[PDB]
Amino acid sequence: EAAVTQSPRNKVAVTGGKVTLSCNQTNNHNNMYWYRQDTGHGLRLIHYSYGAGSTEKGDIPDGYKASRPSQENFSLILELATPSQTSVYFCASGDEGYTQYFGPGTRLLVLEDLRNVTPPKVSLFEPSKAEISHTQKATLVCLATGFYPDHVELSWWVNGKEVHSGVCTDPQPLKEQPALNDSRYSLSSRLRVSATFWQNPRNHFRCQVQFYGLSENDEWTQDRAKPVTQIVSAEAWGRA
Amino acid sequence: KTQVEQSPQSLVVRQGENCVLQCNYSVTPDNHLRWFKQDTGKGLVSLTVLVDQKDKTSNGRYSATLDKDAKHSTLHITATLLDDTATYICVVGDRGSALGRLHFGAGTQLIVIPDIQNPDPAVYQLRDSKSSDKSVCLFTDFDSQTNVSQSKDSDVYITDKCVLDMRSMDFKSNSAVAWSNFACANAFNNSIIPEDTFFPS
Amino acid sequence: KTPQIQVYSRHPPENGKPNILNCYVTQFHPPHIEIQMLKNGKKIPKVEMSDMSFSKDWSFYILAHTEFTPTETDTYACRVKHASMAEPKTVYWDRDM
Amino acid sequence: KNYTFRCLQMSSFANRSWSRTDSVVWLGDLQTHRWSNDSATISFTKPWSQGKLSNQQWEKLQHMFQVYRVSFTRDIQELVKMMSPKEDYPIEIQLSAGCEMYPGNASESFLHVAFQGKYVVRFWGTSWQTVPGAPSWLDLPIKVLNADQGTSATVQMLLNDTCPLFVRGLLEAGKSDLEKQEKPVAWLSSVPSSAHGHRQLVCHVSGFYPKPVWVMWMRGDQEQQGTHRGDFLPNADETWYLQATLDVEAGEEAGLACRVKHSSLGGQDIILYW
Ligand SMILES: CCCCCCCCCCCCCCCCCCCCCCCCCC(=O)N[C@@H](CO[C@H]1O[C@H](CO)[C@H](OCc2ccc(C(F)(F)F)cc2)[C@H](O)[C@H]1O)[C@H](O)[C@H](O)CCCCCCCCCCCCCC
Ligand SMILES: *[C@@H]1O[C@H](CO[C@@H]2O[C@@H](C)[C@@H](O)[C@@H](O)[C@@H]2O)[C@@H](O[C@@H]2O[C@H](CO)[C@@H](O[C@@H]3O[C@H](CO)[C@@H](O)[C@H](O)[C@@H]3O)[C@H](O)[C@H]2NC(C)=O)[C@H](O)[C@H]1NC(C)=O
Ligand SMILES: *[C@@H]1O[C@H](CO)[C@@H](O[C@@H]2O[C@H](CO)[C@@H](O)[C@H](O)[C@H]2NC(C)=O)[C@H](O)[C@H]1NC(C)=O
Ligand SMILES: *[C@@H]1O[C@H](CO)[C@@H](O)[C@H](O)[C@H]1NC(C)=O
Ligand code: NA
Repeated sequence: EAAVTQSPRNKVAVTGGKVTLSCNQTNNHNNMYWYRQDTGHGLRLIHYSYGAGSTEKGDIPDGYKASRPSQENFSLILELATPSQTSVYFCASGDEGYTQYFGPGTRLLVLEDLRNVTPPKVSLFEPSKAEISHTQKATLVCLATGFYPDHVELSWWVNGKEVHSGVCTDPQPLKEQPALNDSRYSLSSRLRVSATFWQNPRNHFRCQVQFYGLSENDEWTQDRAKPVTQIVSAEAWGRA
Repeated sequence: KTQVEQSPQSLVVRQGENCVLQCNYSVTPDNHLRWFKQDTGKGLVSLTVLVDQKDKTSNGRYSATLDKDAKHSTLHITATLLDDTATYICVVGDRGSALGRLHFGAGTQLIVIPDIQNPDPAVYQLRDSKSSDKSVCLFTDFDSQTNVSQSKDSDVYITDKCVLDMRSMDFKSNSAVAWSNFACANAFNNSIIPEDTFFPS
Repeated sequence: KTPQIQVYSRHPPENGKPNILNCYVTQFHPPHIEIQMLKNGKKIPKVEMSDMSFSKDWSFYILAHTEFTPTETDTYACRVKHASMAEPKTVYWDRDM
Repeated sequence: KNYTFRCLQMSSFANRSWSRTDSVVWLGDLQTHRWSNDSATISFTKPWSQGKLSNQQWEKLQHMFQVYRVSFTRDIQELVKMMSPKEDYPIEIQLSAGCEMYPGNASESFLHVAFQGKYVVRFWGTSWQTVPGAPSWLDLPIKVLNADQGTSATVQMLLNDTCPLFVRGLLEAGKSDLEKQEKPVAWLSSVPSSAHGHRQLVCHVSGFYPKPVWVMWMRGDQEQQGTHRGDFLPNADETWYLQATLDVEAGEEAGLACRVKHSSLGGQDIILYW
């Protein structure tokens, strides 16, 4: 019941820039907390608040400033962002009890420069007639390519509704040019359905990639299009 | 160095098998202990919480114990399914109130290998909707014993194997994609694929 | 509250004979206090303090004491420095009182 | 016969970082335990301080307190952050736990908490509650402390079961030391009072135990109603000191005596003539 929300869910930033992670809570909880998760370590407390106006130092407060403007909101402010603050940031809330109700998490990547940032090109590949005849199943393949950094959320949508059943996405994107340093990534995903469902021409299949990049505030010196946080997708109807 | 240590660091189990996760701590005092479950790029799903000196808990397939004298806790998982593939975190709260601090463990990376009943290995060619010039090769319907490897040519791209789960039909199948700028017969050469692989034409 | 000091001897006071001198400081808070037992204004070394405690009214008390041989000439006192007071208070021992 | 057991704790908090906690324990008017901030363990001040507890029983009990002292310090520090900027350092907290012993198997345990020298909180029944006179801001601290079910159960067991059991042991183990009898020594003296032609005779009494004592100035066999006795001042060797003062006229100290009755004397009362 006691839900907690975080925003942004995914963020890309440059060294020296300001980053503001927010955390809304409508449980009327006095106490709110900020953690960060790093592979090899557990969740470590950064800052916490006992009420509007209050902010307290945690275990690892250095590099962060907290802010509790109200009971609901509790913000973690990175005044001068650095690569060492690349982490997953979790927010929590609770009453006088020991239970702390955690939020969904916030991924942050702090790059050195934004010069190589690029959104993906999405292609949707239709299933083979061989597969349908052999297995009586239809596998659609999605392909995001030529994007940097690797902060993307690939998802499948059938008739404007997200499908999870019969979906497989690559756990980690592979590099296009492993030799080069700042290499662009590629990501594949698969959606398997029954033949009759694919053969139905009133079913609209769509693979969507939520790319996270620059914002409106970020300055851009290059001549190409500004690689902002955007969506790219590919679509296809059924056919018998 | 840390006050909460988990074991094993990681482990791999086949679907249907059991596994036991350890958690030793040196936190004082120890009010309660909580086991979380963190899927790949997801939040913290609580499994159970133990409070008594010699407490026992259960949550269907999940069950856990705690001995505060030994400062030890286990998490038993009966009949592991594919979805159990996650990081399992151990947490110890030193108070029974908001005054307490939570001491987190590094976690235990569990990987459940799926049980493929009826394999039917094949390498199909798929075509792009926009422009039909481009294509990908889909090696699919192979059992967990088969291992896909990276391509010989760097221009050719091959992904690691991945499993999906059609829940309505109760069906699981491994799959891997390959593409380049190249035929499907030549796609998965550098890979020990089954001999009875169906190459259509 | 301002601390109440009281000086008294354990045994009957007689010139020459060794004896113990007590200094009982009471009715003070906060408990941070500096107690000194003096001989002719000079600081007596090695003075045994009792463990600090408090009464029903939550007011702190402590017993300082030391050995002494009371002469006709020599004067003994108990100096107390406390946050409540501005200048340290000094209560002199009177064999008669 | 009715002995009161007291566990007095004194905690000073100067700022966020610096703090010290000191404790003493009294059975009647005899110190049984000491526990300095410096010391990691509780010190016995008497040979019978462990009572009728086994060595293992004492270790379990001592460890319980050792954990409490660390947890108490951090809790208070966090409670100050919670209320801030309502209340701020410096802060002085005092606890007065214990249990009065009545004849038979009858007792009354208590746990009184004072904040800046003012009795504000107590443990009653199965929870912390405020008392009349306590500020309203304490309600949140109380709410938090009552959320801790484990602390409640532990304190309940401590007051209800452990305190009376433990003290019943002490009274047996330190019977002779509690029921000891020491003889008072007396001596006379005089000083000039505020008045012009008035003297003030003083009758010193020192080195007696227990506390109950009778001291009066007398003219032959006539009680002097002017006699005003002071407070009971302690000695280092765990005996009591008392002086009785009587205001008189100068050249009118003829046939004035100080009679002193005490249990240890046993009939043979002390009389000192001027
Ligand atoms: C007291 C009588 C003793 C007589 C017998 C012995 C006498 C021998 C002489 C002893 C010499 C020492 C004299 C010292 C005297 C002063 C101290 C007297 C008062 C003692 C209070 C005892 C409190 C002990 C508990 C404690 O450490 N709490 C600690 C630690 O608690 C944690 O660890 C415990 C381990 O025992 C429990 O886990 C075990 C556990 C878990 C779950 C369960 C259960 F039931 F769910 F299954 C059970 C158990 C607990 O669950 C857990 O949270 C807790 O932090 C307390 O809040 C400390 C502070 C308590 C005092 C508060 C006073 C009020 C102050 C108000 C001022 C506000 C002002 C604000 C500006
Ligand atoms: C320990 O003993 C207390 C009572 O003893 C008193 O409080 C101690 C802390 C000491 O100061 C003693 O000297 C003093 O005599 C027990 O407290 C009582 O517990 C009962 C049962 O839990 C309570 O009954 C409840 O009452 C409420 C309404 O008030 C109902 O809603 C509940 O359904 C239930 O009937 C009772 O209130 C409480 N008594 C008082 C005076 O508060 C305590 O249970 C006991 N604990 C143990 C572990 O022995
Ligand atoms: C009172 O005791 C506490 C606990 O023993 C002292 O706190 C420790 O102080 C030492 C060195 O002084 C540090 O190394 C520890 O990190 C502290 N531990 C804890 C748990 O606080 C405290 O310094 C003592 N205070 C005084 C004034 O003596
Ligand atoms: C805290 O208080 C102590 C004792 O009064 C003092 O010596 C110390 O300097 C103070 N420390 C800080 C950081 O204020
Ligand atoms: Na971390």
